[PDB]
Formats: sequence, structure tokens, C-alpha cells
Amino acid sequence: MAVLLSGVPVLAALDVSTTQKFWIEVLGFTEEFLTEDFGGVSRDGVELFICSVEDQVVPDNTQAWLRVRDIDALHAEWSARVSSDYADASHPAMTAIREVPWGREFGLRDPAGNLVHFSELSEAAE
Amino acid sequence: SNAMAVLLSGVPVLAALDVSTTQKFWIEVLGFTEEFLTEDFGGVSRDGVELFICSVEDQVVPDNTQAWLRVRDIDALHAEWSARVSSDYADASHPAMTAIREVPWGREFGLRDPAGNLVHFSELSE
Ligand SMILES: [Cl-]
Ligand SMILES: [Cl-]
Ligand SMILES: [Cu+2]
Ligand SMILES: [Cu+2]
Repeated sequence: MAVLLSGVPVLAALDVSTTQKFWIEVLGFTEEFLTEDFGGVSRDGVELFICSVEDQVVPDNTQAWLRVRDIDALHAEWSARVSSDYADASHPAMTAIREVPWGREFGLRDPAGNLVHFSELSEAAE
Repeated sequence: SNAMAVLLSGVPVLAALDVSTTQKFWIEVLGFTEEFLTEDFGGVSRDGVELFICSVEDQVVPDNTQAWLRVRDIDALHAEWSARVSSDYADASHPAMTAIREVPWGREFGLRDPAGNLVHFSELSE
């Protein structure tokens, strides 16, 4: 029986290596593989890929959602490591946690420009 | 020890100039289940595996956007969709699906949707 198992988002970057370095060293992901054009990282078994692109408009329009358990802990874990000045696009940044219809989440913009939403679902949203 | 956040799962986000048309493809051609739809943002799922679709203004973005989806029984999945998706990948005027090919980590096929996103369906070896 054909069954889908899991999804892996693909982030975009002009510079895959530097973007991957941020996800590993700042955000605490583990390296899976790296090539000039394609990298992979993981944390708690959850995989993320990073692919090279030529145009900055692509990462500036690229998003992913990552579901999390204990979003408050996660935000605290990164708050000394990632700037809260989201309005300044010259560095990576993280928003405050906010309520959304389906739970709570914060946004993190990485050095390549990708916006990743870290989200904790209400049990009613399962 | 103190609380430490855990990542649970990832949700890829595809890009489209036309979210509703792209979402209709994922539902009616690929057999995904609708989660939600708005003008700028839609969501679908299959076997609990979630995929989002977000509006963009520049066709360069979906033409550089990818996702990986892990699967069990890739042959059965490919057979299901061979009834509804063209095998002529080189013709970019329609959505298309490649043959299943051997890769270092298992087997996979690619599927290009009407918005231009490329999604890799992959069955890991072992
Ligand atoms: Cl946004
Ligand atoms: Cl490709
Ligand atoms: Cu925006
Ligand atoms: Cu390509």
C-alpha cells in the first residue's frame, strides 16, 4: 500500500555552505551532507534541505513550517543566539511568539533570507 | 534536567502564481486531502503528511522551489499517478512525472506540478 511518511522542506540560498553553517552552529541542527549546491541538516530526526539558487528573490519568497513541542523553550534556547530585531534584514532574526488560530508560533529568518515558521499546534489542531 | 524543545515534523511550502489551481491539482490529480484554502495560502495532506502552497508574483520562485516527500511503496505510488500525470518530463507545458530512478539513498521520482514546483518522492533503502 502506497503511504506518504514525512516531508522535507527545501530552503533556498545563494550560499548553501554559509546558510548551512548557521543552521548547525547557531540553531543546533546536525549536518547530514554538504555539496556546493545542496546541503542537508536535521534535528530530533526532522530533516531540512538547502539548495543553491542564482536569484535572491527566491529565498526572499521561500518559507517552511516546522512543528515543535515546547515552543517557549525553543524561543528561549535561541533568544541569546538570534537577534529579535526582525525589521533589520541585514542579519538573521526571530520574532516574538504569537497566537495563531491553530496554536502558537514564531518566525525565524535565516541568513539566506528564508522564513521558517516554528509552530506549536493546539491539541484541538492536532 | 530542564525543559528542552523537540522538533516534531516539517511542512514544505510550495510556491505558485495561482494557489487555487495548484491546490486543485494536488487534491484532484494527486489525491491529497484539503486542509484549507485562501487566496494566498492553501494546505493539503495525505497520510498525515502536510504540504502548503503560498502565492508569489514571480515565476522564477516556483521554478526554483523543491520539496522531498518520503514514501513507502514507491512503485505503487508511481502506478497510481501514471494514470493522471504525463511521463513526458521534458515538455514543460504540462505537469509531469519522471520514471523511478536509483539514487545513493534509495529510489525516487520527480514530479513537476502546474505551478512549476519540483517535488521528489523518495523511498529510502535499508
Ligand atoms: Cl510572511
Ligand atoms: Cl532539479
Ligand atoms: Cu513576507
Ligand atoms: Cu532543475
